[PDB]
Order: sequence, then C-alpha cells, then structure tokens
Amino acid sequence: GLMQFTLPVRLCKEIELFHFDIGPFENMWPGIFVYMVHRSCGTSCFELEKLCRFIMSVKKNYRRVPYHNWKHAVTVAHCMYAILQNNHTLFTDLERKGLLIACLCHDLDHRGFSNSYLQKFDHPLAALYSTSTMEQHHFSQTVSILQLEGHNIFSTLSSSEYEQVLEIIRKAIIATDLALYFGNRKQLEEMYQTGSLNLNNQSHRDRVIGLMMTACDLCSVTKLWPVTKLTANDIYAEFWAEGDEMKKLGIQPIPMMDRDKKDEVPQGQLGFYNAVAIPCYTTLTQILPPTEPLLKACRDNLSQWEKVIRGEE
Ligand SMILES: COc1ccc2[nH]c(=O)c3c(C)nc(-c4ccccc4Cl)n3c2n1
Ligand SMILES: [Mg+2]
Ligand SMILES: [Zn+2]
Repeated sequence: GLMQFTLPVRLCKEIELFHFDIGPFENMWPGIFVYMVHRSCGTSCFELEKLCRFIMSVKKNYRRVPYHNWKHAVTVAHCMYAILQNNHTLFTDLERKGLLIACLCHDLDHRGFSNSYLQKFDHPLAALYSTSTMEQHHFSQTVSILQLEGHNIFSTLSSSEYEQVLEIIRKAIIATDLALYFGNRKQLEEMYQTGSLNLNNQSHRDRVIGLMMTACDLCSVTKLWPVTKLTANDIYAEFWAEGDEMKKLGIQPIPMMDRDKKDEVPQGQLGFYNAVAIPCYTTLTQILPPTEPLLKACRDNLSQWEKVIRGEE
C-alpha cells in the first residue's frame, strides 16, 4: 500500500503542465501512467500488481505504427490527467478511474488507417461495426484485456459501479470518433450559450466527457512548437501510407494524404486547427475554464503553421 511511484524532479514538476512531453524513454511510460493514476485517483484505486499486468497487456496490443501507438496512448492519458487535476471537484471517483483507462485504451490495436479506408477496403471490422468502426474495436479489445486472468483492475467495485465504469469507458472511447465530435460540440455550444448546460444531467456529463476525450486525443496540437511539428511528421506518415493504399484500390486520395502533394500539408494543418482544434479547445475552455492553457497553446501553434506557409520557416 505504502509503495509510491516518484519521478525525477524535472518530470515531477512538468508532468503537472498540459504541454508535458513523456519523452523518448519507452520503459518510463508505464511508471508515468501509474504515477498519474495514484495522484488522480489514489494509491488504493487499483491493485498495483493487476494494474501493471493490465498496462503491459495494453502496451503489447498497440502496434508499431508511426502515430497511433503506445506513445499516443500515454500522451492522451496524460492530457486527461492534467484536465482532471485542474478540475479536482467536478468529477466522481468512478469517472477519474474510467477516464484514465479509456485514454490509455482508446486506440488499441490501431493499424494506422481511417474508418473510411476500412469501409473502402471492405475490411471484416467494417461489416461487424458499420459506424465508429475502429472505435467499437478499441472498446472490444479493452473489454478483452480486462477479462484476461489477473487483469481485472475493477474487480473490487460493486456490480453496479463496475457496469457504470465500463459504460463511462465505452462512451469515452466511442467519443474519440471525430465524425461524432462536430455534432457533440455544436450541442455543447448551444447548451452553454442558452445557459441550459447542467453538469448534474447525465446526458450533459456524457457530452462534456466526450469533448474532453476529443481534446485529449488532439493534444499533440497543444505542445511546444518543436514537439507539435515533429509529431505532425508521424501523423502525415500514416496519412501517406493510407493514401498509397487508396491508390492501390484505384482511388485518388485527397492531397493531404498524397505523398506527391506534401506542399499542401501546412494548409491542411491550418484547416484542421480552424475546423477542428480551435473550436474544440474554445468550447472546452467555456465549460472547463482551467483548460485555457490548451486553447492558448493551440492558438500559438496555429500561428506557427501560418509562419510555415508565409515561408518564414
Ligand atoms: C482526421 O483528419 C486529420 C487531419 C489532420 C490532422 N492533423 C493533426 O494535427 C491531428 C492530430 C493531432 N490528431 C488527428 C487525428 C484526429 C482524429 C483521428 C485521426 C487523427 Cl490523425 N489529426 C489530424 N486529423
Ligand atoms: Mg482513435
Ligand atoms: Zn487517438
């Protein structure tokens, strides 16, 4: 019980900031995650032995893809940790437990391809799950790992606490489908502006957790410019692979995904900041005022990508 994870001093202090980068040392990532669980949730939330076996099974079911990998999983968890820590009193015990595990598991067994490519390939997962295809698969893999022997970190919840937390995790992971983000955010925008937003209404809580998930998942856009720029190479490495596979199906890919049209990246990042990221972190800052540094970092990086187009870098 009295066995704490501690971090070196620089990490101990920077982990508390939204723009923290987990660094290049893979073998420190499990311990950074447990560190985050203990401070967010408590040293009692999970049996450490179970939690470690769960984390190491989660890690093994992430593939070696340029972006949708174990490092993404941990990075997305860390954003959720910073959000929860700056909003201490707004979330229940079950929610903090659930949300850190959903972030860690939200892209399980990702092959680095969109739902659109699965549907055009005619992949078996597309006939199994017509909408949010990869995300119904990420939730399925999560449930599978929980049911391996000695991996059930929720075993000490009541039956009904257990069902609540798997329902928090399923909605949180489904919410990472960006096709669902647009409508969810518009709805939240309307409820905020007409002041009908009500955090004691479950349906409203679900929508706010959804937006937090989108915000955590996109958090590469909120890092210090050098991190955000180097991450965008991994992002585009996956898009260009997908574009290559589209061309093999006789389908010309959008220029963003076409590895002959790299010039069109900066403007494809601007479109993504203006159409997706800025509005996301704006609505989030309106409902959760302490997440304001995410919107500021995102505005800073939008401005860095504008500079890239203007030829200044
Ligand atoms: C889904 O289309 C895009 C387009 C550009 C980006 N650029 C980014 O910076 C980015 C980041 C940080 N995360 C995603 C993203 C979001 C949802 C699903 C897949 C990805 Cl790659 N994207 C992008 N996703
Ligand atoms: Mg995903
Ligand atoms: Zn993700």
